[PDB]
Amino acid sequence: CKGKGAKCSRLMYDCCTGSCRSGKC
Repeated sequence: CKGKGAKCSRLMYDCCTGSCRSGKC
């Protein structure tokens, strides 16, 4: 997954807790 402050994506809620903010977990 991705930690809160990771380069997430709008189409990828890769963060462990769906923390993704359209690109920032």
